[PDB]
Amino acid sequence: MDSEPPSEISLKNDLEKGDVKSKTEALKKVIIMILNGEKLPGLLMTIIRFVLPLQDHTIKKLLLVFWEIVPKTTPDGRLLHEMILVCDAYR
Amino acid sequence: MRILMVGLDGAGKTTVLYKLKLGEVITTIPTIGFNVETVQYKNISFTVWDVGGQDRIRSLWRHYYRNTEGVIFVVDSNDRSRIGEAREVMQRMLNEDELRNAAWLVFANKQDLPEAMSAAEITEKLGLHSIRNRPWFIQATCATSGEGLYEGLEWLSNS
Repeated sequence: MDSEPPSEISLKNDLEKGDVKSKTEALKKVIIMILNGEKLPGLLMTIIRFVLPLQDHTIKKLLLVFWEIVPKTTPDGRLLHEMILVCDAYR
Repeated sequence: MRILMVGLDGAGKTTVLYKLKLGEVITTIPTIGFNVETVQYKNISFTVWDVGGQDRIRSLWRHYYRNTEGVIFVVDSNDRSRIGEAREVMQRMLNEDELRNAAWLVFANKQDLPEAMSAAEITEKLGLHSIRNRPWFIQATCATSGEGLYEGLEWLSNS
């Protein structure tokens, strides 16, 4: 997904699927559309839900990636708190 | 079947989960995070998300709401100071659109303790009678003995 700004409905579906690869790919697809500068908050609860505690680095690294380029803007699955869904289980 | 089990810290959520999964009473630590496990009961495989109840984590439950078929809300029946707080958490949880049709099962837990509030008492304090929009049930439990646990899984499976 080079740059496709309407694809956020499919990404939500792909983000949790019971297959780790699909989830990684989805979250990756979100990153590439934001970096170009395209739509991203719809997904947030889905994105945040699988990855949170785990020591399994790749999804964690992917989520960690998305928190330095848009964390502030996206708020469906995060909202505003001191120990946000950016860092609460990332302790 | 997808299940979300929450409640305040120390209610007994992880004790419940691992009693169900291992038939064992484990020595818990506060859960900073979740535990997720699959349990077989009578041809149903329940995937239970036990999400820690301390404040930081409490702020995160909303990410586990979506796709939830049923909600286990664990209450420490012996703690009277925090029952109002439980009531407050649970009431706005009931207002959550992703939790809209999910089956609501309250566990009044630590029923084994001498001064534990009764399930009826808890039902009045949590305002359970006022839920008309979906299925609810309250069950007295003791997670250490295992009492009431499978009666819960039973009720849940009949959603």
